[PDB]
Amino acid sequence: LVPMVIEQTSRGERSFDIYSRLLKERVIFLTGQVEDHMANLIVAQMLFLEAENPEKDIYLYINSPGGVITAGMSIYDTMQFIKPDVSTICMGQAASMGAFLLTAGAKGKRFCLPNSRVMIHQPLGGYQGQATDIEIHAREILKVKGRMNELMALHTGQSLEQIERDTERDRFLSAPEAVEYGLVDSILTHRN
Amino acid sequence: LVPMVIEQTSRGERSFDIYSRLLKERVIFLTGQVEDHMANLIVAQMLFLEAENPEKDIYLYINSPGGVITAGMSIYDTMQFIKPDVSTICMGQAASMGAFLLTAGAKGKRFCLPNSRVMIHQPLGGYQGQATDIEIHAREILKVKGRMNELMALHTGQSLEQIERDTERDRFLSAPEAVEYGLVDSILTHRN
Amino acid sequence: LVPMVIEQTSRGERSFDIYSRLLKERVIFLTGQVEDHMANLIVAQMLFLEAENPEKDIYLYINSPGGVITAGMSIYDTMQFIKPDVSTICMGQAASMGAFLLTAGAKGKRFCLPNSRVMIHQPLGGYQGQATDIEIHAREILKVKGRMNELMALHTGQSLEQIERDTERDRFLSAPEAVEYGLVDSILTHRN
Amino acid sequence: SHRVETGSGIGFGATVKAKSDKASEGELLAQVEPEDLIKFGLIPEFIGRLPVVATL
Amino acid sequence: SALPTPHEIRNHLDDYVIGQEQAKKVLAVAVYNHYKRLRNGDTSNGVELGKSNILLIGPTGSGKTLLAETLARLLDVPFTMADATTLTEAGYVGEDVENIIQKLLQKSDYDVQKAQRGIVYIDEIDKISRKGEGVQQALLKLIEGTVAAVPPQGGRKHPQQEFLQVDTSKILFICGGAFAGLDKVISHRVETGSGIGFGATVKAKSDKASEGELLAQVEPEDLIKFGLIPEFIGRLPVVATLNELSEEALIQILKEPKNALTKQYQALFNLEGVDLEFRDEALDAIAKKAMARKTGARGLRSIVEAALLDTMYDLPSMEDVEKVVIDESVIDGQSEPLLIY
Ligand SMILES: Nc1ncnc2c1ncn2[C@@H]1O[C@H](COP(=O)(O)OP(=O)(O)O)[C@@H](O)[C@H]1O
Repeated sequence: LVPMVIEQTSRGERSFDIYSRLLKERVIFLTGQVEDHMANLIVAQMLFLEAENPEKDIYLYINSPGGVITAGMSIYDTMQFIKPDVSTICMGQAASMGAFLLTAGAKGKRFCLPNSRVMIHQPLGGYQGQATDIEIHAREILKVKGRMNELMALHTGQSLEQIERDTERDRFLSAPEAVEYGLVDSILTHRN
Repeated sequence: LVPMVIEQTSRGERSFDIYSRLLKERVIFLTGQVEDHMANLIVAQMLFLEAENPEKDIYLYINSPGGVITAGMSIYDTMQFIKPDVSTICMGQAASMGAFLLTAGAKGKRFCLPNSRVMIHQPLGGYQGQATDIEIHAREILKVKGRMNELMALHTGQSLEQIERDTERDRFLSAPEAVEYGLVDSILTHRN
Repeated sequence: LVPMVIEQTSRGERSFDIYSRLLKERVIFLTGQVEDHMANLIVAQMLFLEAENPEKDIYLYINSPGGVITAGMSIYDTMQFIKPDVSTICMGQAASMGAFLLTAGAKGKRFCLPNSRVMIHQPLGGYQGQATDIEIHAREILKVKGRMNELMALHTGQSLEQIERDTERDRFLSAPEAVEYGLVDSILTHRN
Repeated sequence: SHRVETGSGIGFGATVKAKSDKASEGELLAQVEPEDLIKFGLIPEFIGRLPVVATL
Repeated sequence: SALPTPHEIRNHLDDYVIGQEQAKKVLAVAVYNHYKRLRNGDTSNGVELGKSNILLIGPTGSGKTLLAETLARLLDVPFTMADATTLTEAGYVGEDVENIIQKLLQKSDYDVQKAQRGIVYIDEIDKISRKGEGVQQALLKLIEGTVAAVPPQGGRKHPQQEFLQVDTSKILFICGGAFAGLDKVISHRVETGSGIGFGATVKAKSDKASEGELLAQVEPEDLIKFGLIPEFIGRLPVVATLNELSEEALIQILKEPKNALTKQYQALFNLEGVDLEFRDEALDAIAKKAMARKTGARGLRSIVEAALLDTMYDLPSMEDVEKVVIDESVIDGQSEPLLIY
């Protein structure tokens, strides 16, 4: 199913996977719903690349409809913790968590294709149980909402008040509009 | 089961899968429904092929019943971004995304088989929730339709109004009719 | 479980799969219901075989109960496009799609086993929705029906009227009867 | 041919399938270059001593 | 006979070689030293001056062999060459490394003094690397001094009954080769390690300078990644990189060199009494043809010869013709050089 490729060098020939071959070039793919299993794999890729060369940038291609917050924040904290700068490129779609991980890239290295859509909204949740338990979970998700908005305003450069109103409901943004909000820095249309 | 093939080279004999072997010849297969996982695989192949020779054409065989617009646009943007021209060949069926990706190839390199069927229609979708949310999603999909029609008119050459009326409902086109509409440039009947 | 076979040559011993080993001998297997994934696999094999020797004949074994019309046409167009002649051999059963690809082989190189069964009928389909949409699909399938009959008459050598009357309903033809109809040329009984 | 072969090896009409099919013979030999002789197995000094070549 | 100073060696080398300014200086002092020592056995002390080998890492048809050949011609000493791919370890059918010593002596005309002051030129050093290693182990010793038995065959079957032994610690081993891929290895160490992606740098802008500037930053570690054993690199202290011949270079090469192709044809036509001219427009087009087919500098002769073949077949059988002006259309084959008498 997954095609295989070969890398010809003076040493010889080595059979590599299409995704593994790109990993050598410091390229990570964030595809599908965000979860603990896929997020852990992405974290491992970042740490491995850091060991090879802590001075070379890492490219993260984001195309996902969103997912779990905890799994996503693990990647965010891992991108800011590692010394190398992480460049984010939006391909096709970037939802609530995907957009948060898009604007979280290094300044001047956040790109987006022209025919791309970006969506941002407040986190979702729920809990069934006793009233006192609902208050605990209800109060906790509110902190995440404010905590996430504070980070979006920091990376995007907007104000917390503007982010709160915009993230109240689903807000779709195109590539040119994302640049204005600060979610990305440039649009890639053609090579050179 | 995917058959294996042997490639004789200077170093000796190398084993490849039927799909991987054709990838070495700059041939990419777009089969089945278009989704995020499948689209990212095609993107990785395009980027990979660009590195060996940015001046050699890339062949994309399209046979699919359609798919999500977001994933398709990722492939469309990648095709236009990479320097080498992408030749699109239609075999079997080509739906909304298949036809859009079929006409997005390099001018003069869009081929189609004589008994191939091409279908084009407007985007599909939906949303369940509050009226305020429905309005947001309703306007979002409407912009996508206009953005898609604008691109379709550019490659085909037809006027925007004609593309709009013709895409109000499912429109089936054969290989000769596709040439008249501008979705393809030639028909491949026999070798040479 | 597919067994592994050994090929002895003056290059080194190589273990091959039973299906992959026969691919080297210009033999392609067409088994099960015809669909897009298997159709694209057969197409890839044909393009690979003509690269090794575009003059030698390609053998296609057909044992299938039919399948999608679009998937079959992909194989048909590929067969009539490649320079080498495609020899079709019917073992077991050959339904509507299997029979079309059977009679589509090179003239004088279509074979059938003595106890093989052949069946031909008009295409199937269906659509649920608005009346306007039904008329669009109703006319589309009718065009395919006429297109398939025209191609069937060309290879079988019969008249278009006879094909329409005979394909109105299921028609079972044994190996000796298929020779008279024109779907095949000869019958293979023993290795002479 | 390999030196003057451009395009893929496997594919539809776009691809060149002439590899085996004999179309012209003198044409390829006429465009012979010393570089080709290297691949054939002739040391560069020897092919460099013979500047002229006459295709028959 | 005072040795030629480095400047003199460079100024002259320019005449027959256009470009490669850095490599010219490297190969100027390296030879000025390799001979300044040989002519002074002692060192007014107990020191024993060593040898410094040269590693010519350049692209194909760049002037690697030419530089080694033209440098030996400036002086009067023997010149030999070889091919690493035509050697194998001991015990195997493959030609032994000692054979190279034989060829060296033959060119020396059965002499030791000359052979001791010879400049062998191994080539195609690449492609015999790891996964090869055995062939690189034998050469590793010859390059840093070894006495070798020279089979006594040749001039009077080499009368010397001691197999005419020769010390291989005074022969300048100019081991060259076109390390295809080193440019990428170096790029992953001196710039972004991403070759594939939307933010990478694909080499499609006809940047012929890229290979030259990249190779200039070569380091021993880069060669290790290429496969070359650490020991072999150590034996070759001097390294000189060559740039890639561009369109301007070829144009200059067709006119500037003392032995330029243009001058050659001009000389023979002058013997017949007819003059020959080469319009600058024609020259640049010829260069573009070479890059198109990637024939290189070696293919220039073929192009010009083909365009002058018919002309040569008619000049001796004609009269009153005293001048020819090759035009841009003559080379492509759509025109015939006008005879203005
Ligand atoms: N700078 C140059 N000046 C003149 N001739 C050159 C130059 N570079 C290459 N050549 C031509 O190329 C040929 C030698 O190629 P060479 O450099 O030996 O290739 P390689 O480096 O692969 O051995 C000679 O015939 C020579 O005329």
